[PDB]
Amino acid sequence: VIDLEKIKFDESSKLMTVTKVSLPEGSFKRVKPQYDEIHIPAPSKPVIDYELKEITSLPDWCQEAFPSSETTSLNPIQSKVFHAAFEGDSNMLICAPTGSGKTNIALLTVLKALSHHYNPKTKKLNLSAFKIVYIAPLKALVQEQVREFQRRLAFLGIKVAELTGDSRLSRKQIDETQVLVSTPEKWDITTRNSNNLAIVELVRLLIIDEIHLLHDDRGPVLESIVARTFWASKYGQEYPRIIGLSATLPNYEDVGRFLRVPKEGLFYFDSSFRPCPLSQQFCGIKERNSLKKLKAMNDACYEKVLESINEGNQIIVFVHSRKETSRTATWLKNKFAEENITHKLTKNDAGSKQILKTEAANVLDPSLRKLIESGIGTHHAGLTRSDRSLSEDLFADGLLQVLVCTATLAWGVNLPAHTVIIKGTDVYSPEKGSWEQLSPQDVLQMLGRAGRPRYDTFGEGIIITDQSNVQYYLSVLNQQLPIESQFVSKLVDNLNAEVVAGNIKCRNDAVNWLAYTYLYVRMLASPMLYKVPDISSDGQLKKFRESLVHSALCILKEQELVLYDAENDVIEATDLGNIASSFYINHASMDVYNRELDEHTTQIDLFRIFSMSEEFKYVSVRYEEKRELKQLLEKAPIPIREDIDDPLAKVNVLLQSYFSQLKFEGFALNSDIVFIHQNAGRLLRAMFEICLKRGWGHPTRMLLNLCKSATTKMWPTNCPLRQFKTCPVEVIKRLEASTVPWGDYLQLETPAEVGRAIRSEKYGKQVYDLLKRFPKMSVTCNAQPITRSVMRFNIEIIADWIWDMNVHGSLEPFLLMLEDTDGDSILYYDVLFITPDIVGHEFTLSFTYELKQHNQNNLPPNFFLTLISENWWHSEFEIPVSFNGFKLPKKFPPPTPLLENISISTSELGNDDFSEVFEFKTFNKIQSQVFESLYNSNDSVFVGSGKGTGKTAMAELALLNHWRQNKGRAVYINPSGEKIDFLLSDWNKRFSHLAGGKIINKLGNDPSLNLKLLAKSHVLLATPVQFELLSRRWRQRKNIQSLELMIYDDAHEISQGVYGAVYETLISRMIFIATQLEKKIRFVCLSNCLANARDFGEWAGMTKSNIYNFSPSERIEPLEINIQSFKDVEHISFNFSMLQMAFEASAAAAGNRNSSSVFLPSRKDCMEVASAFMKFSKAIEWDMLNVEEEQIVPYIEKLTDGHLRAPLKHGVGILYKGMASNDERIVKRLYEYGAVSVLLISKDCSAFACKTDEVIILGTNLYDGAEHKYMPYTINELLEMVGLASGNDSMAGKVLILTSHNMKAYYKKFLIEPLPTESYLQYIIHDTLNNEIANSIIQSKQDCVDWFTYSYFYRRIHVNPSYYGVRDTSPHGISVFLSNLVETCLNDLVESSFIEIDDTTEIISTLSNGLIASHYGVSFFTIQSFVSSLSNTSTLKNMLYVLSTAVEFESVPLRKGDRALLVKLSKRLPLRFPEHTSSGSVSFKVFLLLQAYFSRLELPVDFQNDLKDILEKVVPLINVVVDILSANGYLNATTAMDLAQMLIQGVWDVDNPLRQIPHFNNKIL
Amino acid sequence: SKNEWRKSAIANTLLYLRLKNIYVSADDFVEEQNVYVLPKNLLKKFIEISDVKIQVAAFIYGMSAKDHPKVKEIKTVVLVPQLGHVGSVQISNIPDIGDLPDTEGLELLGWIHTQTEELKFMAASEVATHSKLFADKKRDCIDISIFSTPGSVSLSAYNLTDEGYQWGEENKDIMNVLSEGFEPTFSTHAQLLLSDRITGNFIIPSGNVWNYTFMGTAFNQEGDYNFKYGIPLEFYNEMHRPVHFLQF
Repeated sequence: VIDLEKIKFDESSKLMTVTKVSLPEGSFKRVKPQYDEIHIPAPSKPVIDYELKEITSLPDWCQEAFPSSETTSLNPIQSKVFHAAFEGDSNMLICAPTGSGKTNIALLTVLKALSHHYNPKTKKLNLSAFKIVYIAPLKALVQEQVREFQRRLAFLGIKVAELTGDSRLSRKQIDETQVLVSTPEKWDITTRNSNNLAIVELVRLLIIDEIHLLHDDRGPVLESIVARTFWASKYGQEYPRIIGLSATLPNYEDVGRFLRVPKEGLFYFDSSFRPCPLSQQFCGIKERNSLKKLKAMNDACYEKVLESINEGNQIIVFVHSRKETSRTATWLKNKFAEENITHKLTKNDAGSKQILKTEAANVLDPSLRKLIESGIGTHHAGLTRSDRSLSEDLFADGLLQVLVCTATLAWGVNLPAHTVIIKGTDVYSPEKGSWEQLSPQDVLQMLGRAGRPRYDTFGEGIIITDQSNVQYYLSVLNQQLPIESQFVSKLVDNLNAEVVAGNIKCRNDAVNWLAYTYLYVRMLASPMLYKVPDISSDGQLKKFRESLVHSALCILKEQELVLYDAENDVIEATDLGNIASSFYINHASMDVYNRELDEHTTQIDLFRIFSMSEEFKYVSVRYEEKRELKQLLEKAPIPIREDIDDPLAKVNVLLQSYFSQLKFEGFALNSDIVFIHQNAGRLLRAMFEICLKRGWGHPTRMLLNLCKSATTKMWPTNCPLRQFKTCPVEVIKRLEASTVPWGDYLQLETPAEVGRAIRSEKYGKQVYDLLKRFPKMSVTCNAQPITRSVMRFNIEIIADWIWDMNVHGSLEPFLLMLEDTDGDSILYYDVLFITPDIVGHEFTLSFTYELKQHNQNNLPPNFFLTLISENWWHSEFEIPVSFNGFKLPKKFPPPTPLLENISISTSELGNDDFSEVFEFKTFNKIQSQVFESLYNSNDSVFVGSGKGTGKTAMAELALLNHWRQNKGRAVYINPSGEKIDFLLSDWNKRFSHLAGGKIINKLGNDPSLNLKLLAKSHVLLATPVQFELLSRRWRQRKNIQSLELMIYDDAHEISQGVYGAVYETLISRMIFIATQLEKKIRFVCLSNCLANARDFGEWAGMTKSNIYNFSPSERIEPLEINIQSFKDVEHISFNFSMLQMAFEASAAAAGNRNSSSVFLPSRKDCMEVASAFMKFSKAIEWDMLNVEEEQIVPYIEKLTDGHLRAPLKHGVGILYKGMASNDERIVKRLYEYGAVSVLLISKDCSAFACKTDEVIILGTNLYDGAEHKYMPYTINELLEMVGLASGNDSMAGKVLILTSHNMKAYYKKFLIEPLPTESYLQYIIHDTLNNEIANSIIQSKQDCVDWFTYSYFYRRIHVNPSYYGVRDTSPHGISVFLSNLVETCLNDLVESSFIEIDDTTEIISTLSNGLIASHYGVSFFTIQSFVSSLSNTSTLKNMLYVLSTAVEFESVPLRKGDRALLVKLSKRLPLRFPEHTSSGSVSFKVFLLLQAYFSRLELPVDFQNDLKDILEKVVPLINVVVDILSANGYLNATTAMDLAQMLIQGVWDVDNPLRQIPHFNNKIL
Repeated sequence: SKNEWRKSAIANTLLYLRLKNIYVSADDFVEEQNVYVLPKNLLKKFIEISDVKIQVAAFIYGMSAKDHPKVKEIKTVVLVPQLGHVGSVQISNIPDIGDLPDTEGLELLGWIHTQTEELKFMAASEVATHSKLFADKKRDCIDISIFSTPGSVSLSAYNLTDEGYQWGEENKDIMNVLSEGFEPTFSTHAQLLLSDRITGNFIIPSGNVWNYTFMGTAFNQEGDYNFKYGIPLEFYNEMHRPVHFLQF
């Protein structure tokens, strides 16, 4: 156990490790009545033995990096460093005196970094894969350097930026800039938070300005950063250019070993090399009295003010406080009026006092009106910007002889002066609740403004301080102050951060982590000052590091930040640790919040909890303040139980005062309240996050509004119109005192009522625009019980306001929160991000909640769904969910396990010819079980078997039985096109010639061909829609009812949206046919694992004996599925940690001869991850091709796609949609040959089932422009991916799924317990109903319901009426639901003239539009859209546009940012997409790509696949267009035809008739 | 003292502790007689928003159970605009909740309120304000009297009979000089059973606010208000107290 107090330095402000100071000769002490003047002369000029680089001696590409200077040459400091600083790329530390022109020194290195990205011959510069960073102490200097680096490097085209570290949302858009300038803390937070790890690798130059802060309280941060750099390099292997700029102080030696600086870069300059030699004079006041010291400073000041000014030059003066600059100005002005007022009056009354009296005479408003006329200046941090500008411009132009200013001038504006004087020095620090001497950095920075290089031969610095200080400021200003580490002070915090990052899991990790700290080196160099007991034994300081690490770590343990097994050595960060590190909070405060914060906490306690923070540790309640405070405390709006003589009360009061933006006269109070409102934000945010992670309603609810009040300086009782920067002043106060609900003003839909409400015409027209621009929404939602224990919530939201960019910014976040009846416990929460282009465009969202076990048994009344803006007042809107009563599905019945089988063989088959089909004499375990009811029985039969178990082979038996008994035509249904395509090529090689059968597939694009293909074949393969397109006229087509066997493979997708609904409709029809025509049909349904198969069985008329249904954990081989949750990824594809994890698992798998297959969201990701594989592999031990480097070369000559050259060259196979056949052959076969164990697959190519030994799933999110966000993978896709696992014989198949926290539960839940198959049929009612009406099958309303009885929907709506929106759980209610449904549908049909209802029973008959719809198979709404859009005046273009709007195109991809590509194409194509419709829609993409198709324009790999997908669905659509046109007698039909030709031959109908001919290039033409 | 609200507002913070000890004051259970069930979740929130000093009341809505129609399950509550006093309260008319969903079958069962005292009968003010409005609309409505005394709370339900309705009706004005005619025998002990299985919710005013002790200058006791589902506010919630914030 160690005492952290004993280790930290007890000497307080004076880190003087050596009382012995040394002065240069020529210095001397002159004693005076009120003080001792100890002065040092200016240093002699140095004799460098190197010639300076001339501005023109530099390379060409950088000549404008250095202005047409007054000297046009680098100075000695800048010249000596030039070699390593420009020509070399070594890390370095440059320690140089006051004002060494850091800008240029930086620019050299910047220019060097720019080198190895500048293209060889190309006179242009890669501004990609290249970033640089600049760390500076204060935000002011940061801004100054951003300015000095913006225009300075503009000629290169490089963009610079101040790192908006005050926004975590503004770190996504920051990527367009290359040069980042920022503070240590912003950078620390930025680098620490994992989400930004994506762009850290890009940085290759780091300049740390004022490194000598290592001795200051900030040091630990810089130390943490440098430690971070040299710690988790891992795969990187390259450390950025580490460059440190410092002041001249001892221990520069150690900073070298800290920053990894060799002597070739280690430089050290003394006061001699200052561009302007600075003389020193120390005024040591001797007073014992309080006030008499005021005159001691003032007299000593005046002595030096008059001394300097009397020597014909200007001076600058620094004060210890704010207003003090004007109080000092007054004293000096009066002191001269008493006497001289001549030296400060003017240098020429005829040509100086003119401007002084004319333009330099004041227009500005403050008291400066009088001051400025005496030749004095006041640069107060608080004056108006214009005043400050016009003020400093006076000192610059030589008018004002003395400038008094705040410290801020030393950091911001570069305004030099000959002599600088420091008054006060003893400054107040709210952090310590007391006073301390001015920090060294501030002194140095202030002296940074001493002298004028070009104008003056020497400058001068003068200090006014107490004789108690004397040597300290000397030790600062003469190379004596040591640079010691303060890391210990915050060691516990920086350690926590690293543990959170997963960079520390045991003590030795931290032990090794500490080795990259300045503390470590300084302890090594000097153990006697850091109080190390034994370096004798430990010399490397291993044991000590272990002790310290444990000592901090167990504090983190006991404070519940991290979880730590002291004995066995294992560390695991917790929520609190994550919040602590990621929100940059001190551990103590976090502990306080953790321990003090109850779930029952109300508003009043929260302020006290806030006050108790570590940040307010030393808040002293001074009695001087007691009166003024008590005046507030008496009349506070929120009760304070603490007494007036107690810090907590002071903090609470001051915060609540800040929320009312009150004014205080005392400096002491003001500095404090400033500090408070400064830290209050992050503190409160931390508190909120804590309350949210614990799932406590009211605490978070209140705290959010409190944070909002914290940032907006306003109470919830104030009107949000106040929040606008452009608002009516007089109006609001009339509303605040109105007692009228604010929400009632929003629905004033006119400037008149607005004008009325605010009592003003003038301001009505103004505020009217603001009301219409106020963030507001309208939401609605419902509940959907998937299963007993799971409730699905579906929401639909519209954002209703005008996005005035000026106030709203780029983004408006919103807190979504689902909570209980009481509003106490939080059930679910998420953050919605409202962007400009989603406003008005209402949309939907859905999520899963596992129902509370309490509520599961006893139905609660209602939940509450609340939505509130993260930063806008009274935007909050909440509504209830479900409530109206629901019946939860009954808990799932058990599956059907398999009894022992080592049975069934090829010999149980009658014909020996059949035995040569399956080859493998044995039948698979689960496969053998159902044999009897398939090969022998002619009954309707269902088999639900896990995907990967062998249903494919099961399907064949039904056919073999169907064939050996000479039954008739056989229909194989399957939505999986690839599988059909394979099965056609497969079956006629094994089956055709063995019993006289013709097998042939089907392209739905030509139903007429297909009909003949049906008639002309014994057995056929089709997708559901393809065959449904034929079956939908079974009445006429005789060869439909001739059928006897139908196989329904992968039937589980009857819930897979619309195509699935059609799939359902098909088998429903075939049942209806078997019934109506009496002749029975055999249904052989093959599916993967299901829930309650009973419904599915009864539905298909199955013999309940043979409706087999097995569970997922029935696999013929062993599967080991791993799933890992990662934080802050649920709104993006994937992150670095997942990538690393994946490749680790992959390579580890490959190491054991088990090749690995990785699934990714898209091709782009595959490419990126391929590159990632190359860098990953080429930097470690395992890195091989998995084959010889020699034998593989020939296949590199098969580049039918260049992209695959260099990646596959290094041992990574790639697969994507649109891939050339040769490529896919080559790569897949190479993969199978074992030429590569690392396969990368695009999600799209799940169809290309390259089964393997181990499968990996990298990310589960894929962006879609339809819903305008990221969409997650579903059970079917993921399962189809998972199915590809079979370890070599005895080896278990291994699966790795990488996803987010919000999804892991769901996946692990539904992958083991299959998700219930519900009916999507409810969405396609118009289509199927209209179609059934078209064939005069359904003629009366009753017949509709009669028809519905044959569907899965009808049998499934009874067992879960909640899911389908059934108003009444009772069967009666369900019949009512059906009746109302059908009625609404029929009215909807007749509304648009699809059907006609002949009144009386009544009778219904089809009409034109609906008949068309049913004829060609187009959606009701597409028809409706076409009818109300096509006109007798419509032209070809308009017909194309009208075509592009079809519903059938919603299934077309809309990749993230593809719009940018579409804009590029729109400039190559003549027809213009109408501007009065969103270009974020797919119709835009279709409209353009069809033109690109007509123009035979060269397209990307993505768009061509999109194009194919588009073209697939055009033929039976244009026919609908022309048929609509030709029905009204509109001759324009002849146009739509001319369009139809262009679509088939892929050319404009305007070109040479020979262009439509294959391969007729321009030469032939 | 002029700042009365402060002490009380600090005080009623710990009302959730008074729910660590609750007494179900129920007498002999009769099968023939109807019986009322009270959700725990409603008691929780209704109490922890109330006040130690000022009285507060709300309306209660419920309906008959399926298995036995005589069991009246309280399903929801309504906080109407009101202005409370110590021991007495000025509440408004019966809620107009025809607008809201699931309001088909929500039978007004009576009302529920805090008790500054600790009696075993309906009080003259209670009988008065109960007789007001409820008398000529539905005499079958009940009054749930909750002892809110420090440390622990107690629930007692009463059913006002004709004597209190007649006496209350004749008492056309809550005269401070009368206080005669009423007797402990006016009220029938109605069986009230507390249940944590059943769950209930709140119907709050459209403008959120329900307490007009700081907004009394604009308070309309006899008026129609539109309501909504939601979660209630504390008695001394910042929204109930606009005055104090603007006093700087």
